[PDB]
Amino acid sequence: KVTGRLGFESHFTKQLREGSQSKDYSSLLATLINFSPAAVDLEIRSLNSFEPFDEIVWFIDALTQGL
Amino acid sequence: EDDDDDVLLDHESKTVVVDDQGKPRFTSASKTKIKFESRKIMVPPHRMTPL
Amino acid sequence: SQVFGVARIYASFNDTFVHVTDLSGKETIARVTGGMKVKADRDESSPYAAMLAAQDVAAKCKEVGITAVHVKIRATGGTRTKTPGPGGQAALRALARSGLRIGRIEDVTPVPSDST
Amino acid sequence: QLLKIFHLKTGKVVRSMKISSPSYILDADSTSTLLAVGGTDGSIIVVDIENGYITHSFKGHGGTISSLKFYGQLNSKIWLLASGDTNGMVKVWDLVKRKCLHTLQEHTSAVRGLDIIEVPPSLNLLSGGRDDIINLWDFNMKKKCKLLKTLPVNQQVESC
Amino acid sequence: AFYVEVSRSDEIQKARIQLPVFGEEHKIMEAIHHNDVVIICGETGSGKTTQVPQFLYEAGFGAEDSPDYPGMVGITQPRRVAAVSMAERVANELGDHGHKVGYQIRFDSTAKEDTKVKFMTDGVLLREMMHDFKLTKYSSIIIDEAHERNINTDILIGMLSRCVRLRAKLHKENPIEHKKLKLIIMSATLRVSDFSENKTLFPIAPPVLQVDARQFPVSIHFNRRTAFNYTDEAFRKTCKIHQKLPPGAILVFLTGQQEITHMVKRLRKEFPFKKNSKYNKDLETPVSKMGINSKTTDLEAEDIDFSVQVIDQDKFKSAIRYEEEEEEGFEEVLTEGQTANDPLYVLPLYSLLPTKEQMRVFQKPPQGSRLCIVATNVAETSLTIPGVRYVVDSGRSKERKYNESNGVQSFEVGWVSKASANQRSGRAGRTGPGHCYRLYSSAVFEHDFEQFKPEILRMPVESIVLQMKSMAIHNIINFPFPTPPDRVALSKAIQLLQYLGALDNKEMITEDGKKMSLFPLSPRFSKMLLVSDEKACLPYIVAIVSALSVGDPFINEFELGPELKKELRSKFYKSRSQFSKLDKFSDVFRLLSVVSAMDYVPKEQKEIFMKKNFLRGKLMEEIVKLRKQLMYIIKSNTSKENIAVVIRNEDLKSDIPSVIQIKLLKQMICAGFVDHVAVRADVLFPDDAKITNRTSIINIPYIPVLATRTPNIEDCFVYIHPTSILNNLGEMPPKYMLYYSLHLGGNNKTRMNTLCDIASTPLANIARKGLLLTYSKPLTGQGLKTVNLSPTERYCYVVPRFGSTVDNDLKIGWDLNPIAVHQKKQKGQWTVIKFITR
Ligand SMILES: Nc1ncnc2c1ncn2[C@@H]1O[C@H](COP(=O)(O)OP(=O)(O)O)[C@@H](O)[C@H]1O
Repeated sequence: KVTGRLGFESHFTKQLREGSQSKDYSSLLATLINFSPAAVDLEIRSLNSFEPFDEIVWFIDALTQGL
Repeated sequence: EDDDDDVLLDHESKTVVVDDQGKPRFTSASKTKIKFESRKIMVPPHRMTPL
Repeated sequence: SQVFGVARIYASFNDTFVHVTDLSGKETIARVTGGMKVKADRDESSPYAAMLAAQDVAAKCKEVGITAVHVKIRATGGTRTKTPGPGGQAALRALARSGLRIGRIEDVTPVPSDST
Repeated sequence: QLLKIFHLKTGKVVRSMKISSPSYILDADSTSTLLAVGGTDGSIIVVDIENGYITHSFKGHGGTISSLKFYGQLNSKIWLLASGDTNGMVKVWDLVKRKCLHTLQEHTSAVRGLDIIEVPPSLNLLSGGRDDIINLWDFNMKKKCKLLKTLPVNQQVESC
Repeated sequence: AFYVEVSRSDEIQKARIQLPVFGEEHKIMEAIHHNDVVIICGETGSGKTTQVPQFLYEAGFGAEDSPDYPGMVGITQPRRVAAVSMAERVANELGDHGHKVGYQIRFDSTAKEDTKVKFMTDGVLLREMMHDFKLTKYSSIIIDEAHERNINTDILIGMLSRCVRLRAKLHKENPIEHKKLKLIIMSATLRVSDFSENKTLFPIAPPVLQVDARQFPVSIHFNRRTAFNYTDEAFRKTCKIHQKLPPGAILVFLTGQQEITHMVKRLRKEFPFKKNSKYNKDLETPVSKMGINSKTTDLEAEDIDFSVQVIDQDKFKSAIRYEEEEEEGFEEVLTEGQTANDPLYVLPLYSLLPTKEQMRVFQKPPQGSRLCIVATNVAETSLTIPGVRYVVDSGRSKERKYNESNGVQSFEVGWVSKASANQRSGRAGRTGPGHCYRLYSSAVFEHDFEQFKPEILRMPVESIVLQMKSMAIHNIINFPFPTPPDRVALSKAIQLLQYLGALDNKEMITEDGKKMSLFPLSPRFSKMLLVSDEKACLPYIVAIVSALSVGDPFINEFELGPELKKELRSKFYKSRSQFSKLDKFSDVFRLLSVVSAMDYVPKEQKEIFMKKNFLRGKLMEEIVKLRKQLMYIIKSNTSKENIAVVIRNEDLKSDIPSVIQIKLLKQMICAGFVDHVAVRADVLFPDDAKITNRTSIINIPYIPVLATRTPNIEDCFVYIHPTSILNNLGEMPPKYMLYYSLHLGGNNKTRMNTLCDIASTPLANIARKGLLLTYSKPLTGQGLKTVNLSPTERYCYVVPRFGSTVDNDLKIGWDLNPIAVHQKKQKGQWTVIKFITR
């Protein structure tokens, strides 16, 4: 059944887009370390991988700035 | 916050108009049952009460 | 307006015959057997053999022009089984299915009055 | 099961219809795009072949249906159909008004081989048969009459 | 190599010497030898339509022996009647070479074998060029009468400029692997600078030439009045001409096939033959009447109805009110041997004629009978009639007229220009000193006849770029037109076609896009009439699109709105709340039901409903005129039998829709106007909206898609029009509304043209085909899980976002309710196939 207030996107990809426009990913990694591994797999399996590759190169540069 | 529910999915004539190259072209046809058969089978009167 | 043939379906042993005639009896139309469809010599009395035999007879008789068939089942008679085998019902089911109107199913198997 | 194969490089089954009776006579027009087919009961369907489906039904008749013919000149407004028969008759239909033009009961066997032409709407036709009679008619558009019989000694099949 | 020997007959040879197109042939062929793009600025009555391809065959175009030009020759008449008539003409002209001439008028016709100098049609060689972007075959291309500024001519030369550029570029280094391409353009006027000296069309400046002729004196006569029934005016005038005037044939410039056939049968009735041969010839001309060639051919200006026009006598006279017995042209004496009731060799000529009536113009009449043509613009520049002296002109030609943002869109017969009108009048003094009768006054001819416009200006750019996409050219933003339109507007057109589903995100046309491009109508209405062949809603939808295309029927505030005014406004509101209103309160069901009410009325009961329920007579009659024709058009294009369909009466008339059909037509008009949607501002800015019941109903702010949201308040905040059922009842407006267009009122409030209301899900189902909405990731936080079948399938549960709020550069957009989709994983992204019902 439906459920209201599920507005556009979850906080991982929202913070990823905000971090990519803000040139650092520190809060994104602070969330990503924090939340649960089942949820981590559930978001990281769907990273919107298609022809401009924005989300996936943002994730790779986020892990670069992480380690 | 009230969402509706809608699917939104997926006679004849008596004249002609032919073509620019001859070639006539008529309008549509009307629409187009199996049989009326019968079979009689006799019952011997010792299997009558079982029937 | 329909016209009538007569089936004369012969449910013999080791063979099955179907040949519709016009209802005098002289001018036979499309004699087939059970042998001239299957290729094994073991089941030329097959129900399947009689089935496609009756299908081919139905096609040829609709080609000629007869639409209904008074059907007459004959077993081999004599001092023998006196009663139709399976091939008779097989041909009957086939040409009752195959678009042909059926009339007056009978039994014309000969009865001996105690011959030899 | 009626099918049509486009003869060109697309040799696929373009259209496929389920006709009523097993038929044994077909004729396409002198032009293209008209195909008439009549079964072995009384039903003569005609089909526009481009966008292939039924354009006329023509229940009409009686008995199994013998040979038939079109009347086609390119860019006309006449478009008749000939419609022979087994019990001897010729029942001419048009295609622009879906009406039986003239009922003609005169023959004695299967009316094979009939043909339609005009000579100055005159439109003389000629219908042979398995009987030995070729029996041409004047065949006006409103009301028709007869002329000579001229009797060949054959069993005429497709008297062109 | 140089040339092959040609031959012609003696009388056509001396006719070519007598007509002045033989004088400039050597200078033209040397300009062709020295430059490819050659301009000719001739005229009608010269001979340049006929004999210049014969000059090209003389020059060696079509000669296999020349290694420079071994190719085909294509002559591109824009009208297929012109193509076949000039095909048989040059087949007569080349004579013993005359079997080398051919025609190709539709796409299904391919090249005939015996020709090397072949005629064709504009759309025919554009589809030829489309599937042959290289154009190996044709050594030359002849664009005649390109002065008309057709959309086909514009797209034609816009492709042909880059075509001849790339072909010459590949040829000039190597003649073996690449041949030349000689482009030869003609015209009737001399304003060919928009073809030659346009730097966007041609950075390289091409040479311009002339080769015009001579003309006998045309005596032009303008009438003291101007008649309403121009057919009866022209008929009365032409019976007086054939009764009293000296001999010389007649050309009657009139409008359409129906009027022309009526005038031809009336002229044959007035001047009949006793002879059976000529009587049967006129009978054949009256019998062979119509042809359409809907899809598998090129199209012309004989769609014969897309026109919401209307008329009256006070309307005509108020249009020509600047104009404030012995009549001109009635001067010369009737000659002996010419009876007043002479037989007349009458011939119709419209573009929808068969070939065996298109050849009968050029036959000499019986002796004692005078020749006569009743026609339209085919005999203006392409064709010319050998023997006319009197031409008589109604001054009205059927073309495209469309004005914007108000629901006026008509393919109507307007008023012809001054230049084209004088070009029509110049066919009078053509065989001798002739007489043109213009069926109006010279004050009318002064005022409402403009001097010098293109179809690319008269037609919407969305249909223009859809036409280019169906012809499969993709570099449209920088494509060389003579009048390149507004780049803002054509980018909005590409955006609109992406919104409607004609164009994908890589800009290639879809099948639904080609079925839109087949229509001679707007892309929005074409989408409507393509989609609504579902669950018996087509009479309702054709009534709605006919109403929006004809205009407002309701007499509402062009009048009142003390002792009778109150009762009249009260009974007017009662007529609103009567049979105009029974179904809902959205907006447009009244606009459906007033036309559904035109079935509940006998014909002699005609005036009482308009005069009671406040409807306009001519617009209410032309909507029920337009409905039959529009249903004919869309049934002809989408049904399985193209041409042979007919329209009966009750199926254009009516039935009554209950609930499923009103919500289905609601999503149909959503598919019509998917980018003219609007939201109540509580779901974007609930603080600025001030959502209360005592705010007036024309003050609850609405916000459109794709519009910029700057920190000013009233940027997107556009409001409801007073002429809806809101502002009349106004209880609580539903959140998502539709409009047709926007009109700014005097209080700087952009009022609307509101239509209907959707909640979430038919809006999503409509938008799915379009490229409006961008999906989210699968959202299964508290809900039920995504079920897969495969690594490329998905049964997930996603919220859609309408107005593309990803990287929000102020294009305002809103989310929808969550919906279950069925994805397919195309090329890295997850497109959607369908939805899932509950
Ligand atoms: N199909 C045809 N048959 C006979 N004569 C024609 C035909 N078409 C045009 N003509 C005549 O040829 C002459 C030359 O005109 P044409 O070359 O067709 O146009 P333009 O003057 O624009 O070049 C005209 O006077 C016209 O009457």
